[PDB]
Amino acid sequence: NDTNNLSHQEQEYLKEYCDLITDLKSGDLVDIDLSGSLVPPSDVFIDVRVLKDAGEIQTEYGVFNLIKDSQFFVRQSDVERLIQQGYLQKI
Amino acid sequence: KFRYMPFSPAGTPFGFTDRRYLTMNEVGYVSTVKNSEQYSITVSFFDVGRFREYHFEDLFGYDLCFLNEKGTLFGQSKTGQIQYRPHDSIHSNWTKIIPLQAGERITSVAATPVRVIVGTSLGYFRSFNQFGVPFAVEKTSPIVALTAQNYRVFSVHYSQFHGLSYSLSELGTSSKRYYKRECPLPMSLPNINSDMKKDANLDYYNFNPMGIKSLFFSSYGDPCIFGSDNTLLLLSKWRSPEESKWLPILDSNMEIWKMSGGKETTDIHVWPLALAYDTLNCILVKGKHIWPEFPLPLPSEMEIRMPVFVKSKLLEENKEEDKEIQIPVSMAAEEEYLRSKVLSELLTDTLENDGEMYGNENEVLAALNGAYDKALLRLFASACSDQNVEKALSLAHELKQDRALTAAVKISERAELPSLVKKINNIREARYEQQLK
Amino acid sequence: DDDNTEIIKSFKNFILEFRLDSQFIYRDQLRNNILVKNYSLTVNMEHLIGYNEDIYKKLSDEPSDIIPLFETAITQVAKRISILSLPTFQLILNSNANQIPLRDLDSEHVSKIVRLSGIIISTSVLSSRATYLSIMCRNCRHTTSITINNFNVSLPRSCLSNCGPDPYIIIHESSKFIDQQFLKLQ
Amino acid sequence: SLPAHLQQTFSPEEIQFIVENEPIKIFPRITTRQTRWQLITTDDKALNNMVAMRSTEVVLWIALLLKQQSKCSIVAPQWLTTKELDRKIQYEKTHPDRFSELPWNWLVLARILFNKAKDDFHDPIHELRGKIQDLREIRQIKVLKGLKYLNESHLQLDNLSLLEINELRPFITEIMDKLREIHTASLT
Amino acid sequence: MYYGISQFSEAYNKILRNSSSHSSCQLVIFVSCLNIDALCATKMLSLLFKKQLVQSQIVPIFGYSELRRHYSQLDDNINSLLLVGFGGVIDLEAFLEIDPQEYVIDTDEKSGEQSFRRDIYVLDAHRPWNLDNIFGSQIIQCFDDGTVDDTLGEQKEAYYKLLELDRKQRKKQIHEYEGVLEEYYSQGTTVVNSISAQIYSLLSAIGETNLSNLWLNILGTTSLDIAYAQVYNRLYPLLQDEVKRLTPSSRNSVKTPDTLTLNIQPDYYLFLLRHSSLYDSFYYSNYVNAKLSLWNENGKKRLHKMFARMGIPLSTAQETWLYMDHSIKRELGIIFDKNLDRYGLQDIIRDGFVRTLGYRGSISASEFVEALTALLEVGNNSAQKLTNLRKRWVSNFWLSWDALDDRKVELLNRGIQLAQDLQRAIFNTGVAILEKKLIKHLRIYRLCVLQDGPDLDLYRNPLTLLRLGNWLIECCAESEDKQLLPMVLASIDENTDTYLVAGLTPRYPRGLKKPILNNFSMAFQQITAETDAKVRIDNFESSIIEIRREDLSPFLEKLTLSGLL
Ligand SMILES: [Zn+2]
Repeated sequence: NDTNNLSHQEQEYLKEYCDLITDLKSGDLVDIDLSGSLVPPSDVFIDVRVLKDAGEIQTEYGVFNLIKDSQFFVRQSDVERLIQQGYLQKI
Repeated sequence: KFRYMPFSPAGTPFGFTDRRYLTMNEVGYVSTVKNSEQYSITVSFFDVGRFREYHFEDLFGYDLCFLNEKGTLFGQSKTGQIQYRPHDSIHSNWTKIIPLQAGERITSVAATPVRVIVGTSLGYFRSFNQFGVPFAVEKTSPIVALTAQNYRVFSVHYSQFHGLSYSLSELGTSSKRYYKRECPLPMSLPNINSDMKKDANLDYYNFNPMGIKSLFFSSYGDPCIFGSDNTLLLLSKWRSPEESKWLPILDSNMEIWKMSGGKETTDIHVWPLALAYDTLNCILVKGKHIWPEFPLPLPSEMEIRMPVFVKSKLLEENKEEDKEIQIPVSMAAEEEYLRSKVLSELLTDTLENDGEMYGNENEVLAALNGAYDKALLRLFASACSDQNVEKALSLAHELKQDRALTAAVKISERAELPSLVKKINNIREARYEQQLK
Repeated sequence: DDDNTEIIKSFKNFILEFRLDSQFIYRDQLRNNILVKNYSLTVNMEHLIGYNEDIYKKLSDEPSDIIPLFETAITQVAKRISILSLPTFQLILNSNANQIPLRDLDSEHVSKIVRLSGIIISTSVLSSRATYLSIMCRNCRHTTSITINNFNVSLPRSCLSNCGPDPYIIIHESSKFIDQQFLKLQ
Repeated sequence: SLPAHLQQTFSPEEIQFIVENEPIKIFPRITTRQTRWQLITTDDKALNNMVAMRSTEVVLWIALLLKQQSKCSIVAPQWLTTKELDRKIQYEKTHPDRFSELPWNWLVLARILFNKAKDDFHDPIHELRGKIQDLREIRQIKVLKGLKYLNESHLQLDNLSLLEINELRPFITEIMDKLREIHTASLT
Repeated sequence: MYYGISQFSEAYNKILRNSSSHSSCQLVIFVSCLNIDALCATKMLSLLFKKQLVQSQIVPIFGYSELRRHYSQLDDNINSLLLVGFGGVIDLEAFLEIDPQEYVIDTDEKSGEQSFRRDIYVLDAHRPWNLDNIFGSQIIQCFDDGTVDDTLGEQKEAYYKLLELDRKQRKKQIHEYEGVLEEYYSQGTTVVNSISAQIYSLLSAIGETNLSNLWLNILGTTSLDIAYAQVYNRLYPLLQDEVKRLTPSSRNSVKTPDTLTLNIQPDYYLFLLRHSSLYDSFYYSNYVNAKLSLWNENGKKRLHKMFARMGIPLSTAQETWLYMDHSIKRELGIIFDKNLDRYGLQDIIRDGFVRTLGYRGSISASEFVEALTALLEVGNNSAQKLTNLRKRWVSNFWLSWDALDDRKVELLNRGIQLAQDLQRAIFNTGVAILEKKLIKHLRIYRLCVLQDGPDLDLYRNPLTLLRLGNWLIECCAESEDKQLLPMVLASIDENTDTYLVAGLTPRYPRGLKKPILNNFSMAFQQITAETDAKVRIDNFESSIIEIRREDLSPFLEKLTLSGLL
């Protein structure tokens, strides 16, 4: 915040709990990303290499063009989500 | 026997190597390396923000160097060849070769923002503007050292037939003014130790036959010098010739002796760099050779303190194995009061003539006055506890604030000296009248 | 006499100082072995050569004599990193020198370190060899001891405490032993 | 919700984060004294009032941030020198049960400064790396003796470092808890 | 536009100013794969900008085909772009669809200088340049070794006068300048300098010099020694001064696990001496094969004879060089002085740079570059297959890149293991070419074509093909005193049914004065412009071409019929 093994009560349960998470994540306390990373920030700037050809994409900081096996020198606070999604590696 | 040689501020010999430091100051340092029949020179800065470190090749074998935050000046003592390099690119460098008599050599060089100066073994002084236009020539004692800070210049001169001497001058663009001209210098000489000891440090004395380890202006333009005895001397009251006087403000040997637990770690040497207010910037060098090498070790910081202590007495007072020796509170308070007094006077003279640079130095002066009265109160209380009313009363005259005099009254009450309470209150009333007047 | 001490000192300083990047690999291995009661150390030739080629030269010239000195050096380090009793530790080696085919070994190779390969075809049962051993003197009934090590010994005949021509017998009741095994390579 | 490996303990990353909030002494190579820093979790005056080659005190994470670039140099702590480490090893050998009084962050800070600030020491670094190892080995012997006194009631420890405690935490607490359960079950 | 050595700082200042914003990726680097010097240069630059906190992207590129594609897709807020290792010979404004009017932001009323929203910077020592790039092309900004200013007065004049000119006088003038430019164009290729060397001068100017930078400098430079010996020899003295300058005091102190050193000492033109064995070092050396004819037994016996006279037992010469006995190791430097003369082999002796770090053992730059190259070559309907192959070759860029780090020596050892196998496989093809006498001796040039082999796939990569060519060229250079000729080498592929073709120069022996120039470029170009044949030209090195199976013979027929050879 795929389904076939879950029982139908569990299938609706998961949806209910997702609604709850986004309700907490919205409103007050929105400034801290409660579903974000739990590892303390070590460095501002990192070098990341391009693992999957997702093409051109948009993000809150800006726009990226993920040319397969190109390398970026960029701030971690931006690309943390793309690393979690799996388009990028830290090298 | 003595012989004339070149010098530059805090250089090093080559030693066994093909490289050396030419000079050092608060701004930076210069080094060079020999490459068969040519030399390579490198210029370093501590303000990495303000300046760029750079290098270039010398074919002529310069042996003289002088640095400021505008440029660097280079010279050759035998050939008379010289070069000046601004730090900027815009003003291109320029060179000249100076006449020399047979066997004459350049001993030192220095430069202000607009003046260039050269001195020789045969006592000739020559001067030029920042574009090499000659201004004047003069004949003096032979010069052995030079230094400058903005328009203020400080010189040292020596002769077999005229002794050791110094000069102080200010090359104002409004007018040039002399404050002292070849007046006698009380510095400690090294020759006896060089002639008798045969310590295998002879190369340093060949490299520096005067043994003047370094000299520079303070962070507030006071003239300062570091002696062959490893002591720091400062000239006070230079603005007033009937009051001008030389002051010994720090002995490095005494510090290492205490630091070692009262031991003789002669393997340790101190290399001075610059004076920042009350604190010496220096390198702590260990081993055979009493000067640093490459890559440059990091500097250290050390405070000045008045020479008051005695080794044997402090050993007796003291009596884990290297623990630094413990000192009587009387010595500590006495030294603080003397140090506070000297510091306050020098700062006061600076403010009286040149004002504040930054807008807060008066607060430091207030802190020094507080420390001064505080130290005196401890010494006063000791005299009262000894029941020496005469000495306690004499000390009470030297306190400044009535807060301290009130504390002295309480101290006298604890000492059960109503006579001293009376006489202090007489003094407080007299000083209150003087404050009312 | 002094050479036996300088060599031991050298291998002792080898174990205490060999870093590659930031880990003292032989100090760590020696400690981690003791915790599981494994008394041995697996040294690699290339690291020994990198540290100091002279030590490897001595080892390569006279292995029968020098291997025991390195083993006792290991024991002296093992005590410092674990005690504020232990047996003598076994030294084990790894190498990448050129393999010799088994058919080419000859009189030029006697008492040299050799690397080879083949197929094991037979294995003996285990048998007992002595390391620390105690002695009784038949006439005077004095007693002493000896320390064997297994590199290329017999009972002595210098009688002590006349005491006779061959008076020594073994006290098996107060002596120490180790395992030994034979193999065949084809 | 929270990961399984963070239910009862701190990871070494969090230990590094905790240590990074301490102050440290530096020499700056630039003057900031007359924009301004405007921090919200620390003092702001020190960074706004720097003068080149004048010693000053700042938090460690900013100190490492500056030392990343030319702008700064870090003074080593006084305990991190050959003389002091020699004395601490001698204390460790002399008193076979007490732990020597090293600071609570000694391991973490040593292994940060040796990586980020190898150039700013006065002693040769290849000797410090040996003496740190000697201290850790002796302390590990003393720890292994102490695990024979786990009991139903309590234990006292002194001068044991944060990272050293955190290394042992899940073992000591678990075995001690089970001894407590076995004992109280007989009372009830 | 071009800049001189005296003005590199200014471009650097302009770049820092122009690519300032943190909101976007304001700086992009385009780098040619399959070139070592380019690699090293890029490395250097990356470190510099890292220090300066400049957000940036690095993209490897194969060729012109890929270049256009990559250029096309660029965002407008990309204020600066760098072209490393290619492009100086071609009008860039013609190659791209450049209208300057689409990129001028501001025209300085005072200078007449047009400030563009996208600036293109170029680094390449290939010569001669496309003149527009220097003179006309304002967006294009290239660096030169004063070569342009020093030489090109008549040509500069010709270009401007010809441009300005747009009846007897007019005809004479136009003919004149036509002549000048025609004379300058169409001359054989040459490459004059090191990329990494230039950058090192800039680092010198800024004040960023250190051993990590100097070693990169050496690495880059070293790559030239095989092919453009002259260049290397020009550059070399500078390196000695730097190495002697930056090496610390208190030299020859005792080791420590942290001690790093860089030093000048002997090196030998022997293939990977400090790895494998002494015998293999001689046996696979590219120079020794030409000097002693190792493709046959009357050559191999000369090598056995040499070791027997030198006093080295032949069974120890084959031992791994690390484990070889210490006495031979220290006596080898004198043994060569007494024995190489009798075999005409004295050129083996020379000086080079060696580096060591802690306890892990020495390596020389000459060995390092072979490891790098090997990793480039072998690291791990028709258009799709071409695409897949070209994409695989780009991954090896990063497999090489990551081996420039002292923390990853594990990867470097793998590179060395691959280098040995590559040279083995090359030698086992060279002997077959010579023994079956497949070299065809045409009057104007030498022709060789591989129709089959043990595994012909290894020659599908350009680099490997070049290594084989370099083997054959030494053999041809020493086999007879006469007839220094151009050579053409080709290899078939069963999947494409296309021949990969390379055009190769002669060269003078090591021990012996203007340089020669590769003329195949113009030749290939002209036949391509004329021909019916199905062909490809997209490689940065124009000396390399591709053609379908049936069309090789008519193309070569038209080529030999041409006077351009
Ligand atoms: Zn007996």
